[PDB]
Order: sequence, then structure tokens, then C-alpha cells
Amino acid sequence: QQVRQSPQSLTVWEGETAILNCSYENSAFDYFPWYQQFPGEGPALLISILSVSDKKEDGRFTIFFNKREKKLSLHIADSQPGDSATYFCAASETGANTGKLTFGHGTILRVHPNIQNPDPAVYQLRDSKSVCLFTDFDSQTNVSQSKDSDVYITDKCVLDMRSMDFKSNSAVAWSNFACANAFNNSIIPEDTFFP
Amino acid sequence: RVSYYGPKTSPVQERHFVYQFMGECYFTNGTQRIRYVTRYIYNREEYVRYDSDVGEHRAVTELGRPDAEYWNSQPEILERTRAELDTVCRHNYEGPETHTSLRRLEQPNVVISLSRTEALNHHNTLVCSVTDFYPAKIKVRWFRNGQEETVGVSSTQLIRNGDWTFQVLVMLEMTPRRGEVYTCHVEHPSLKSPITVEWRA
Amino acid sequence: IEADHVGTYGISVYQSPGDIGQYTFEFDGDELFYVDLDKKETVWMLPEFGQLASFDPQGGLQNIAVVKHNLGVLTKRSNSTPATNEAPQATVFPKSPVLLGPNTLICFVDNIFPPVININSKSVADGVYETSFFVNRDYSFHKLSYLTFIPSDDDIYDCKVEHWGLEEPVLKHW
Amino acid sequence: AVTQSPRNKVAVTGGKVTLSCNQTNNHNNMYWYRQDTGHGLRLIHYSYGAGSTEKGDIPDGYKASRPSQENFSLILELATPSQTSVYFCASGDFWGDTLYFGAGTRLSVLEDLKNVFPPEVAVFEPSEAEISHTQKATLVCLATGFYPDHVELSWWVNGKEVHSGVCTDPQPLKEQPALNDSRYALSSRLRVSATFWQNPRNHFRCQVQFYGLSENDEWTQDRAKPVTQIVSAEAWGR
Repeated sequence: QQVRQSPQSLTVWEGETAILNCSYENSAFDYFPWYQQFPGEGPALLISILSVSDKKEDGRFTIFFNKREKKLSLHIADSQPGDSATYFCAASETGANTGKLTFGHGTILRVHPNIQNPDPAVYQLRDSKSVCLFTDFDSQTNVSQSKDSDVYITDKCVLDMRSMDFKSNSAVAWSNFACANAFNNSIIPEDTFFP
Repeated sequence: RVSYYGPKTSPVQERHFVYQFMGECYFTNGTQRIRYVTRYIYNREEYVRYDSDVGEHRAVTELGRPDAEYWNSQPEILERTRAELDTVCRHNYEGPETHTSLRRLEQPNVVISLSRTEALNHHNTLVCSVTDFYPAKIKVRWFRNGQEETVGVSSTQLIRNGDWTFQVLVMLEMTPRRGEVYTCHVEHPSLKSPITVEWRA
Repeated sequence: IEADHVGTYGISVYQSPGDIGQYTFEFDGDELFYVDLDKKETVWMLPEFGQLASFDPQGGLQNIAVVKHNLGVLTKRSNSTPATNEAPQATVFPKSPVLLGPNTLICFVDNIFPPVININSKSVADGVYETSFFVNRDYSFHKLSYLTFIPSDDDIYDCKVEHWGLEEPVLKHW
Repeated sequence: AVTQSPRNKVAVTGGKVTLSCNQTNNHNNMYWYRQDTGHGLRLIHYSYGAGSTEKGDIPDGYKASRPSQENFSLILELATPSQTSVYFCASGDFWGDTLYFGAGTRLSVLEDLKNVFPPEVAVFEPSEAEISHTQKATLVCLATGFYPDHVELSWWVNGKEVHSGVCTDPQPLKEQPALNDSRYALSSRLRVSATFWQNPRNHFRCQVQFYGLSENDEWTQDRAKPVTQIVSAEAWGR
């Protein structure tokens, strides 16, 4: 009866394929829709597949169905950052005329922007009545919360100045304090900039 | 378990008004052949029909004019109903029916009785009741001292009890002569050997 | 249309005013089960068939929702033509051979339309068991009403039928 | 489409909360889902048509009502803190292949209306180093000390909302990640060409939409009532 989706969250780099899997127990399932939900709004149908066929390909998205092992797999190719969302996998027994759909728990997708030519630096900003800013760092580095409490370090972010290019990461730390120790509890690149 | 599947009644776009929907599956030689028919009845006036032997919703009255023409356009409706011959008919027959109705066998209960009190050398009637049996195929024959007596034999029609059991009474005109042995013969597909209940004069 | 076996799958009957409905399953004249529309549970005729098969009672509730919908549309499409009543008829007979000491009495009412019937010259109801409406080829209905009884000479029994097609009720004595 | 109402509500334990949903798709089926982390979308109630409601997988605490073919409504007779979640409304035709969902409702059932605090927004001007090392100017905005997480953050460059070169964090952060009522803080960014930031004729504003109490609640503290208002902080060029 239940439906499972693994892994609970996935992270893929830009231009490469994401693979989101799904497995069902009830052998009577024959309709398999997939719903994509972005933050802030509800889910919407992305691509479906019937148990008769083994794959429906919709350009970038292809589902691979396995009636034997009762397994599924959604393939997103040349993934752009606009795909980072949550992907549910539903299945209904159409013969039963239920109306119920019984979703899976859904995987969470994160598309890392393909960065090239970054100069990671740490700045300090004015209060304009203190904040440290760690920008222009490669996406391969993962940011972690400060060992200390009161050190408010946030997760990474992506900035896209539409005019000139540009993919640029960022992360803001602040407390109530020197910027040279903000990312001390995090693996920073050895070639960073500290003015 | 196994799954009974019902058809998908296609939708439409002091007095009393009645509406009814049907989904008939006509099986012959098992699943060797199946004919599927859906019927939409409004006030005992069948107005729309889909017949697998046709392959298209047809209008049975002027009221069926729109609903037939409409359901033929949107293939999501037609191709669905057309395919119900496998998803509803064949599925139910090959699946849940075999594990239930097409497996029910109930042996009958045979009892002989004298309608009028016995008076030797006076004419009387014997009644061989046969009750509680499924399916309906059954043959009851009367024997008098080992001789198929078809004369003076009247059997009621098959009786539907409504709980998947039947009932048959077979009356025999006879006169008791001392020593005579009247036997009732019952042959049924749920009997490895025919059941024979006797009645000594 | 003859065939060996006949499956009358998905019988959906609805009528208003009253919002009365019914969803049943028939096979060779006998009813596999109905769906209780107020309890939302499938009720099988034979309990044995319950352990051997299953039907999601929700696979009907929706069908009846479709049937309620089509009825409302069709009532207007015909300028609201009401349904014609029909005089019912009953025949009473016992299930097992009546030996005067164990047995149940069956009242078989046929030619019922619309499906609204009410089944010792005294109101009695020991272990009565009524069934859902069975479909006829003429699109009227028939329904059976069992009665659990013990026979004795002093005691005679009747079957009361209340219907709109009958100016006054009628009864069949046995 | 499908428009749920209201899109954000804060309520107290024990009060009556009635979410509503309207649809313009001429559908017959409507559903009420709640989304929770680690439990996915869950069905609460659904309706095949006006007059009938059918229970879902988690119908406890909620009542359903389908008075119109277009309207479906939940009802929290007795609210509890275990109800807080993001509720969703949907619909689909009979034998409906696809499901049309609503935008979503964020519900917050609290024990006491004391911990409801609006945000304090502040804008930080870019460092001269980044202006001299990258020729770019990154403004940062901080909205701190607010509860619950029902906030939305926008930028406004020269009186018009901007998206190019803008970033906000996915989810807020708890100032004291150990208290059940810890206030949240959300950080955002805005990067512009250095030459465009050095022009003092341009103003950079940071606007937070706070979703708290309403004009029909009772505020019983010396503090100002945390109604739904706008908190903004602005800077200029140099």
C-alpha cells in the first residue's frame, strides 16, 4: 500500500543528471503521476506513466518503470537550477475508482550552480544606523553553522545578476566580533581573501 | 485479496424521478468470448447504450442525442469504456468470480413426504423436495420398484431463494401397494455419485 | 443476448426527491454484494465471499455521485417529466420444506417502480432480512424479504406491501 | 484555478479555525491536504460533490463541509498545537487524471499570543573592499526577532521590485534553537554594479511582509499588537 521515495533529499551539479527513485508495495497500481512542488506554492503535475509502458520521455524528463521489481526512476537531464524542488511520486489503482492518489513522501532536489573563476572573499558591512559577508566562493565548499552559539551563520545562497552573467554564492554571518573567525568552524578555501 | 472492479459511469453535461446505470458482461465458453454493454436508464426509458459489438455510444432516444455524440468525441471517455471489456468484465470473471461464485457448490437436501395421510391401496401423492443447491443444473427422476416413472410426475419450476440457493419440488401421483419401494433420484454437479432417497410402502 | 454467465457489474440507482441511491453487484441473478451508502462499507450477501474477495466501497460512492449528477441534468432536459408508478405483486413461499416444528418464510415482490416499497394479523419481526433491489429486464425492480418463523396450526402469516402504485396496501396470506 | 483562503492564519489553542477554498474549474472532487516534514502530503477530507463529504486518512480534529460544487471548507472546531502545518486544497474531474492544487495556507496554532513578534528589518551597506576587488556592491538585509515563520521578503530599487541579482535564504533560522518559541531571523542579499551603487540618486529598500494577528483579536500586553504590517529599511548611494 505505502509508497517510498529515496533518497529523502538529493543534490546535483548543473548540467548533469538527477535520478529520483520510487517504489510501491501494492501490485495493483497502474497509474504513476509525478508532482513537482516549488517553495511557496502547491504541487503540479509534471509527468505521468502507465504500467503498460516502460518509459515515457518528455524532453528532459524520462520515467523508467519496472513492473517486475515494482520500482520507478525519474531522470532529469542537463538539470538547470530551476529544477531544485520537491518531487512526489504518486500511484493509484485506477480500476478501483477510489479517487484517492496516495503520494510518496517526496525527494528534495538541489541543483548546484556550475561555477567557474571564483575569488572567495570575506567582507564586513556597515550598520548604516556588524555583519560579515562570505561571497564568491565555489559551490563545492559546504557551509556549517558556527560552533559557538550566538554566531548566526546561514546556509549558502545563489545570486544571478541577470545583466552581466553571473552566478555568485554568498552567506551572511552576524552576532553581537571579528569576521576572521566567523567561518572558523567551517572548511574555507585556503586561497580566500581577508582585507 | 482479489479485486472486484466496477465500471466508470460516464458523466453528463409529488413528482419522482429515477436514474439508473448498468454494466452487463455476457460470457460464453468462459473467457473465450465476452460482450460488454452499458445502459443508462432514466424513468424506465433506456436512452443511451454502449455495446461492445458496436464500439460507440449510441442514442436509444432523443434524450440520448447529446450524451452519445458527446462521449464519442472525447476519447478519454470512449477508449476507457471500450477497454472496460478487459478491465471490468474479463478481470472480474478471471479473478474474483472464480474465487467465489464460479466455485460455489452446495449439495441438495432431498426429503420425500406424503401429502395425504397414508391409506394402503388408496391413491395418494409423493413429494420429493430438493432444496438448497447451487448452481441451478439439476435433474430429479422418480423410480417405483426400479422403474423410471415419468407418468403422473409434475415438478415445479426452478425456485430462486435469493441467497445463492435454489429449490425444486417434484410431485408423484402413486397408490401405495404394500412392499413397494419408491426412490427419488437426484443428479447434481456437486454430487460425486447421484443421491438416492427411498420410501418404503 | 443469451450467453452462459452474465455479470451485472455496477448497478447504480438514484432518485430524488429524497436523495435515495443504491450500488450493487449481481452475477447470474444473485447479488454478490451491495455498498452501504451511509456506513461507507461493502456488505456482502454471502459472508464467505467476503473472505474470498474484496471491493473498495469507495468505488461506488463516486459512481453514485456521477449518477446523482446525471439525474439532475436529465430531469431538466425533459422539462421535468415525473416517473410513472407501477403496481407491485408478491408471492410467498418457504425456503426449506415446511415441517411443523427451523424454517424461514420468503416474500418475493416484483414489478416495483419506483424503488420505494415497505415490506397473525399483527406486526411481527423476529429475524427479518431484506435484500437490495434486483434489476429486471423491464427496468422495474424486484426485492425479496426473508422471515424467520416456526409453523403451527393456530398461526397464519401475511406479507404487507406499501407502494404508490397501489391505491391501498395489499397482503398475501400463507 | 484554486484559491485557498486565508493564505496565513495565526490562532490560539481551543478556538475555531475555518479554512476555505474556491475553484473555477467546474470540477466535482475536492480535497484537503496537510503537508508536514517527514510525513509528506496527507489526505484529511474530500468530497465527490455538493452535500456529501468523505473522510480521508487523517480526519481527526477537522470537520468538512461542501455546500457548493465550487466551495470546500475545513473546520477546526477545537484547535490544538499539533495542527500547525501548511494546508493545501485541490480538485479534479471525475476519473480525474490530474490534480489541481491550491497555493497553500500556513497555519500557526499557539498556546499564548505572547510570543508573536514582528520583524526588525535592517540594511547593511556594501564593503569598500568588494567595491574595489570585484567592482560589485552587495547589500545585505536582516529581519530579526519575529515569530512565526510567516514572512516574505522583497527588495525595491528606485521604487520598483527587483529580482536580478537578488537572493534570500530558503528557510529562516532560530536565534535560540532550543526553545519551543524561539524567534526567527532571515537574511537576504542584493548585488548591483559598483558604479550603479555609487550614484547617490538611487535608493535601495528592503521590505518584509509580516503575517501576524488581525483587526479582530484581543491584545493584552503593554507592547504594540503584532498585526500584519510592512517593515522596511532603506539605504542610499555613496
